[PDB]
Amino acid sequence: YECYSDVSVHEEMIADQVRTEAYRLGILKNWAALRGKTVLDVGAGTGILSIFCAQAGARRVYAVEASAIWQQAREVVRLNGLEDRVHVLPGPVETVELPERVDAIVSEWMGYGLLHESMLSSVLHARTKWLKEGGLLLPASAELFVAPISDQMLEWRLGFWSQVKQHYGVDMSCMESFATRCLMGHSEIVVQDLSGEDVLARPQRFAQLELARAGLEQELEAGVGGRFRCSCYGSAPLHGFAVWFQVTFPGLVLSTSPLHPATHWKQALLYLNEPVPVEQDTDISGEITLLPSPDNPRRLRILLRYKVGDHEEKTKDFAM
Amino acid sequence: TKSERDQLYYECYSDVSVHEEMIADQVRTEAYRLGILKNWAALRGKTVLDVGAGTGILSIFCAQAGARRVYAVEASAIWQQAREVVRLNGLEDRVHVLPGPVETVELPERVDAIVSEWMGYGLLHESMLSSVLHARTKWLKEGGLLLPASAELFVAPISDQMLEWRLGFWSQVKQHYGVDMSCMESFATRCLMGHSEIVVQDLSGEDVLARPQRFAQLELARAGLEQELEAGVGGRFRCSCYGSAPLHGFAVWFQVTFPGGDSEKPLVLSTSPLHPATHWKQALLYLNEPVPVEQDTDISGEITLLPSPDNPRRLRILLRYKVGDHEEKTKDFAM
Ligand SMILES: COC(=O)c1cc(O)c2cc(NC(=O)NCCCNC(=N)NC[C@H]3O[C@@H](n4cnc5c(N)ncnc54)[C@H](O)[C@@H]3O)ccc2c1
Ligand SMILES: COC(=O)c1cc(O)c2cc(NC(=O)NCCCNC(=N)NC[C@H]3O[C@@H](n4cnc5c(N)ncnc54)[C@H](O)[C@@H]3O)ccc2c1
Repeated sequence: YECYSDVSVHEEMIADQVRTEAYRLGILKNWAALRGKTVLDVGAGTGILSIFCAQAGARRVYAVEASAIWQQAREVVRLNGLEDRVHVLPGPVETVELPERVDAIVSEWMGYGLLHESMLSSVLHARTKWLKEGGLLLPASAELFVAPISDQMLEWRLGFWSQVKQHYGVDMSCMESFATRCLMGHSEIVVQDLSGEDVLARPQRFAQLELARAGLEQELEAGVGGRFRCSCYGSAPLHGFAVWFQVTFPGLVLSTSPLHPATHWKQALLYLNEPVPVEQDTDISGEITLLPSPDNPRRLRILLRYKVGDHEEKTKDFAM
Repeated sequence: TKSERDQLYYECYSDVSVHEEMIADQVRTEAYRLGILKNWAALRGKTVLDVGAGTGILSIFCAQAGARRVYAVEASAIWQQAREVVRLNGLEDRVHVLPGPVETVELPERVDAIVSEWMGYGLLHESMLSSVLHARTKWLKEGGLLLPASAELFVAPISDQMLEWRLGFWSQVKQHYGVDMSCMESFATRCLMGHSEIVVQDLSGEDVLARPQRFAQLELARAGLEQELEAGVGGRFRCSCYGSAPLHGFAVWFQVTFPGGDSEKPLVLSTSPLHPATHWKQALLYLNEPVPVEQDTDISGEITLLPSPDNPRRLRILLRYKVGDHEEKTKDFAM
């Protein structure tokens, strides 16, 4: 609340050009389906996505926002001359009273690793309560991807200590083992921007989330995930796995893949305890599950099961 | 709590990342290498205490400068890595890594010199200075050498171009996305400037609105500097603005000066925005909102660096300032 009552989080979101342009186009390209229709904007923030919906031809937009920024959104709507058809309503979408069920829901709800501190549950609540049967969901689905990685930045950080002798005339190569323990031997999910160079095998879709589904909400508690299998491109040190997501609008995709333009979500990196050598065509299989943490269900936990080539299957249990 | 804070600092400095950042700070690490090796005449055949030796690199520089013995005292678990580094370089007969706080370590004799990289953000946020002064009183010989010997504090008024971009962001949305959000400028200003937090951020020379002013100096050898720290380190300043600009506040930074070399041109490690960047950046003190100023507008005031009442190591800065003929104002900041 203090967070989304403050400008910084909203500036960061809008300044994510990939994100904001993708939502903009995802809405404006659905003009045929929004023309003369009503929309609920779940967690409307500053109101910018609600105004795109108006530009796409919506006859009415209900912009519901729980934090104090709703005051700024009301100002923005007025300043843009849309108070006749964009209505900012304060408070949680779970208690808000709309005058009618709506033809469409728009929302930007995704967190790091898709589900860390996300507002998905509020979007599903609004879907059940306020979306007419078969209504438009913008976006309508989320797809989760995994790929094994060789992280170039990690390699640079591990190899830093062997370059001190050249910078300052003091040998510190012995610190590589320690650096590896510190940077890989923890059980934290690391949020970091990867490059396409870092991807060691074809990315694998391992789960899908269909936001229209009644029951998705209770499904999340047991975990979202599934198996994967891939074959490595070439020789490299395997450092672990990257997890990322995309969301799909009814007909456009907003991707957070390392192979696509960077976004503020970056990727979620799952490091093994130490590098593992892989060669071309090394087979890697496993399972990834996104789970709520025991102490706080907003906090993301990822359980990783993996098998590299012939080696024994191993597991690592990560938390944000 | 103080126990929780001590544990967090221990875990931080037992981990690689903070040491990677410090050694990768070439401005910092080169300045200490040069300031030490420049003092070879004073260190040849002498004993050195390195307060908070980390991975040991500065203790090794002292050995390379000709010291006969270096005691490298390090409180966090990184002392084990320092031991390995010293052994790797063939120096463990001269450089002795000793675990624990310098306040309770035992050395076989008072030493000829102390070396330490103790500085925090805004100089005194979470710094090791109290530990260096403790070591000086307890282990430094009379007339011994302190490297660096002093710290100096500087201030300059700023028009922060990054801040202006953040404040103007909302007026720019319409050109990119077709939605007018100009009405959020006031909100953005209250959020970004109306707080009382010290902001640590890199500034550029272009952000500097008047000649920087030195407002305090700390001479590490002064037995009595400890009392000055609780009462507040600071001083007064006056500058004249270069040109028209929105005044956003003040930037505070430091330098440390090493003994030896040219008596009139000592070696200095600076964190000024006018000089190459360091990991310490600068400490920015924003006014509640921008103040228009003109060429030759006078700005004067007083800046005091203080301990936070509930954490002596959390930096508090008291700013008293007067812009032109405006009434004098005050703002109290904390890290
Ligand atoms: C009385 O209760 C409160 O005021 C409240 C309580 C919470 O637990 C919140 C927890 C929060 N955390 C997240 O949203 N984390 C997800 C990460 C991505 N976030 C995102 N892009 N959000 C966009 C906007 O959505 C609003 N928003 C969130 N939840 C609801 C809801 N149920 N009804 C209406 N608006 C809602 C937020 O205020 C943002 O402007 C945020 C706000 C919250 C507000
Ligand atoms: C058992 O350890 C604890 O309980 C503990 C408690 C603290 O309050 C600490 C508080 C800490 N905060 C700072 O270090 N702040 C200074 C600002 C920048 N950091 C820096 N340049 N430090 C260099 C190294 O110095 C070591 N170091 C710090 N204090 C002492 C001391 N009294 N004796 C010997 N070594 C010491 C550190 O472990 C670092 O490697 C760190 C560690 C700390 C450790």
